[PDB]
Amino acid sequence: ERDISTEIYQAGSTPCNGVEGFNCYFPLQSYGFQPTNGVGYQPYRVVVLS
Amino acid sequence: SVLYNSASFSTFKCYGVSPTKLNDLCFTNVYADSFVIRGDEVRQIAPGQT
Repeated sequence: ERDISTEIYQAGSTPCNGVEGFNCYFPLQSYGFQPTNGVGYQPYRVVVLS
Repeated sequence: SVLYNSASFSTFKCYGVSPTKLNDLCFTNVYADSFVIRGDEVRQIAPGQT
């Protein structure tokens, strides 16, 4: 199932979306891995054959 | 859990343990470290600062 919803994670104190206040971070974050990182931080082109 | 959605604190965060799981979770001992600092020193008190 594909999910491309760009809403706000509504689970904190102040209700998100209806108003902007606290505990309303952005769900879709940006990664940022770099060659100077460790082995566990390197990306891998995972290909799943179903 | 009654003080999370109260919206009466400037900074009410929880590290490690989720703030929505302490409603029915048991704890062995709970400590209280009350101290007064500056405004920019709030970010220093966090697991992973210097």
